[PDB]
Amino acid sequence: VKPNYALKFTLAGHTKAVSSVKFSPNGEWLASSSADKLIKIWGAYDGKFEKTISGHKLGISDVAWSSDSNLLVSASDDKTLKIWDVSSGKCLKTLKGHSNYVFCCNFNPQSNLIVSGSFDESVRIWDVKTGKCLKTLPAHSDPVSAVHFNRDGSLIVSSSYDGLCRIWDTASGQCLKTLIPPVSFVKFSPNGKYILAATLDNTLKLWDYSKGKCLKTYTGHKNEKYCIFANFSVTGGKWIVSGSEDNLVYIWNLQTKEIVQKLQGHTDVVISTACHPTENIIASAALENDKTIKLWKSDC
Amino acid sequence: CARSEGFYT
Repeated sequence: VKPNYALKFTLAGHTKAVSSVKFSPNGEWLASSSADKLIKIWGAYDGKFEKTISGHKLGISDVAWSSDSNLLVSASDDKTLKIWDVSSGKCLKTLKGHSNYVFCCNFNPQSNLIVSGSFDESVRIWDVKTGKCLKTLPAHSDPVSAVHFNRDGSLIVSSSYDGLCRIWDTASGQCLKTLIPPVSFVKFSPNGKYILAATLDNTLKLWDYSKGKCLKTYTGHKNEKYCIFANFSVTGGKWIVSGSEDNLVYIWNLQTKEIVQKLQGHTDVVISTACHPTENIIASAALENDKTIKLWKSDC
Repeated sequence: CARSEGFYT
């Protein structure tokens, strides 16, 4: 069994590199963030442009959705995070506290908290309703590349250029685990039992974090420079999805670690990929020489 | 934009 992702739509509009693409939890929309200091909303099934959301002073590195698909959070080079209302396209709150570029962001499953990672080497926890910083973790000794809440929002996994992956207890802020090349990306598996981490040695690793053991190694793609998003594709077959510095989207069989598909269409590094929550749909976004988002669909 | 730039040799 191999997927059969076919190109369906190209979403053009951004004037600079696209940095992140995310599908809304309700499966209706796609949000994109860009180096052009803009956020664009698009139809998840048709690629139809919906809205442009502006406010950030410098380029946006990440964007994330609240659980109810009504809010977005963005991480910008202006050292801030902005909570937006997706309906109005208006900035509700501006999260101030980080001393350098905010690189990554995420809401918790409840969507009452926001986790953020920055070049200031820290991980911050914010309250959505008040826009206040609740906890400032001295998480790492190099820029924080990724931050993610687990299934119940009880754990935060962070990664950094220091070469470490840290698992943190949300309410206490304590470090529960440090997993021992720069770590460019990290996230929990949908069940929260595993973590998928990318390193800048062209490698993806599936870890059982509590046991502190790497279970699977995924390679064949190019990744030595960029913090490329990787995903678990679960709607059909079980795949690992990731962009690559060779302008392809890579798809691996989760069990065999074999490459099953390489999606060709982008003219620059594929910085971000997202998997639709209910359909076999992949969104891919590329850098400066491309600036487009592509939507691909499959049987499995 | 930090993500689209990359970094350190």
